[PDB]
Amino acid sequence: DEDETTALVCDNGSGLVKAGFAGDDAPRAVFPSIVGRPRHQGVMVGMGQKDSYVGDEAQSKRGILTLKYPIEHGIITNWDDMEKIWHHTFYNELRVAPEEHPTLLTEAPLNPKANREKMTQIMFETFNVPAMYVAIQAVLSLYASGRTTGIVLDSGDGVTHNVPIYEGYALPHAIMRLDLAGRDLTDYLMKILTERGYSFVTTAEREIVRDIKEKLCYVALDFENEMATAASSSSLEKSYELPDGQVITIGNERFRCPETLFQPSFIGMESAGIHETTYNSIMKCDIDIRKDLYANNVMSGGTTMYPGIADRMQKEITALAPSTMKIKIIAPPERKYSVWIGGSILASLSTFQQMWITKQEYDEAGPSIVHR
Amino acid sequence: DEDETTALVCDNGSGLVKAGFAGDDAPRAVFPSIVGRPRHQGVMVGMGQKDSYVGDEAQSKRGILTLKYPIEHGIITNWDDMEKIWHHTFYNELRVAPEEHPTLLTEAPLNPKANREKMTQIMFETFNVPAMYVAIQAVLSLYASGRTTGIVLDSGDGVTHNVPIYEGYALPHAIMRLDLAGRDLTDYLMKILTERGYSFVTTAEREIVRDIKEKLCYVALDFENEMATAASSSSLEKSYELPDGQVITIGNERFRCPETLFQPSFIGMESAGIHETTYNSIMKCDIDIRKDLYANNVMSGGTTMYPGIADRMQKEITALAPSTMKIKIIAPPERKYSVWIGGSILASLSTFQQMWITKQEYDEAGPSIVHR
Amino acid sequence: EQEEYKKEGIEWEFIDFGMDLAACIELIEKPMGIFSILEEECMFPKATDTSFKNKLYDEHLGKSNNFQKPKPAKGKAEAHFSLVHYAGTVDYNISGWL
Repeated sequence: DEDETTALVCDNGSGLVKAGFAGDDAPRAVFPSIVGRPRHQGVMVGMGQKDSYVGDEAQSKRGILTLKYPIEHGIITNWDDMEKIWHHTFYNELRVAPEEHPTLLTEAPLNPKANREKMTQIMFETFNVPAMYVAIQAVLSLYASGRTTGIVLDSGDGVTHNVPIYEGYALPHAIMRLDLAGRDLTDYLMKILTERGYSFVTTAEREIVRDIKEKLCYVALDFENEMATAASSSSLEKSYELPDGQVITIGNERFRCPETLFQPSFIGMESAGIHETTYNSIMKCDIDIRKDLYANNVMSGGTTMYPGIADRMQKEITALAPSTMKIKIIAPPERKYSVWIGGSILASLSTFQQMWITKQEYDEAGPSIVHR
Repeated sequence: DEDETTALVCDNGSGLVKAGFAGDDAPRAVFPSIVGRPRHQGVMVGMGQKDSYVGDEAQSKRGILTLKYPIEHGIITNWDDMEKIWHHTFYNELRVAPEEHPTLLTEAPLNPKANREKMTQIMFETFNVPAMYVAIQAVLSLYASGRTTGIVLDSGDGVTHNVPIYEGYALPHAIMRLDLAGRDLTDYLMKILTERGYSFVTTAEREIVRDIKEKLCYVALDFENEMATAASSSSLEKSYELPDGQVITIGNERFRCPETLFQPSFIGMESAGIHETTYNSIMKCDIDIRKDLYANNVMSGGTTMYPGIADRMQKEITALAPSTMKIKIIAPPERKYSVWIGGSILASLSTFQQMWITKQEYDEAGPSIVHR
Repeated sequence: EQEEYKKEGIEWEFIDFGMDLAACIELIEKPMGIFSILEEECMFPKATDTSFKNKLYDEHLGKSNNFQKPKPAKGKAEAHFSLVHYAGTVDYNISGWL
């Protein structure tokens, strides 16, 4: 129990932090990855002067603060502001003292060696956690779907990745990163919806375009004869009621937004798209392992939640793969937390105890120890 | 029946094992002579951790294992890995228990005395077979073509041999070994086909060059005015359709590959070729037996299956032999299993019972007993 | 014991008798020990008894003395791993464990 209860799992994202206790089924804490700094001197009624704001209080009060994102494209870019988000996570969100809890953290696919050593330096030397561990994100997603070999298409708020994993070892030279994700996708909907003849003028109009994207957006299979369908004008249309009455209608654009993930050309991106990239990762891997990867395309991440994403991907890679092959696109329902759940499982596991980096290992080996 | 049904025949090769029951017309089991050892820790879905893989499961899964060949050039080079291929043959391929089956095995032409004693040590002491027997390969090939005196040109995957046999006794001092066979031949086609302007890039491209060699390759007689023919460009060309559509054409190289067996110079070999070697074996034998050997050139082995091999050899040795001589090149259709079939015949035979080495002979005489 | 030799005044030095067993215990209860490997694999949605087994070896075999590969014959029924407990060698079958 000492640490059975006690292991923490913190998944640091570009848009959201997911956090909680190893053992739980879902994150106890989910909140924006921002750190707000007040543009002016003054106070809220009853509070003192605050130097900084994190998560939702930074979002809610955004009009008087300069908002900053510590993690650009999955990589920690500002370490002063990240230590601020961690502090908030332990002390306010989970309300635990960190110096008696083992902490499993996550990093990104080709996270620079030096960063994995730096967050270890900050975990052990400024938070004084007993022990910690850094798992790679795609690797926890895979594992949370039971398996050990597969290829994960991972897509969240600032990055998309393909991480081919074989008997647990993520394959460095076959990993692909596509910098277009849910953030890019909300801003494109924004324009095709103002372009539908609308105005997201106040900040209460801006924010909810993102809630339109999440609730009403679709990834149609045969996106071709779906536009064609749009035109005959079926009961395909969908009206959402705004903060007030102002019933906005979205028929068609509803799927023009996730067609951006297959066609980056919709947004002036010259890069290849999700399905081709799944494939290219795969023809960059060893030959003998390619049947395995093909029958185990595990999807994880908030942006892979658009319904019919899996069917489109299913047919997208069948028709690029040699017919002798079995294609299989696994997309679980909890996928917006796969990464986290994979960490919860792993860290609560009976056999993981012997991989925890302890302060004994650290004080004796330097940050190098956990770096592997 | 006790052993009429019960005799096993196992022909151990450099590329393939051929196995089955004495009595049958062809091998019940044919499979690669590999033993794969996994490069990483992990599992297939539903299976346990496997320490080793043999035959086709080693070939199919080659990307995660280190493949090893126990028989180099017809001689057993690794005895740990050979006992593994035998185990697989009895227990999985033929699914028999070995301790109630007499086992006829084969060895190579000048197989070291010590090896014939070692595989006897392993047959009787680790597999506990009732009785066993080791036949020399060329000798079973000859016998399967009815006769007892002749010279066998034997050619498989790693070795070529000439074994002059007189009233059953293979003639030690006249035997010739040429280390260039079907394995060497697939790799040379490979280059003359990439050199035709192609790419056998993925492992599904590599493997099928061997299926091109088997299906479309020829040994032309008058290989001289066959190149000349190639140039006028007749309907000599031949296109094969790959795993996918990618129709590859092979006109000419089709026969440039088996011309390697007569001209080793095509591959940077300075050794003499098949026909000269047939002949040299023959002018190394007694004088009075040379008319016999000449009228009985029996061919066996996978690599002697190239059509028109016999006609080229026919004319190759007529024109080196004294005109007073009768040349005769026997090449039967089942020749890729001559060796095995000769063993099936012999071991199911009514008179062979009295040459079986029994555990009685062994426990009493030591490995020396079967060594002869 | 040591109290007597202290009470009496005898001069006898000796090491804790427990110590002899610490070897076996660590192998079981310590972090990269049996249980752990056992309880980790339980987190792998697609692990096998066989999987577990290998993990057990790769990590303890040859490196640990109390750890051994079984003696499959005698009155025993199959193979997986023996341990060297104070009472003796126990041949353990890992099947269903996961």
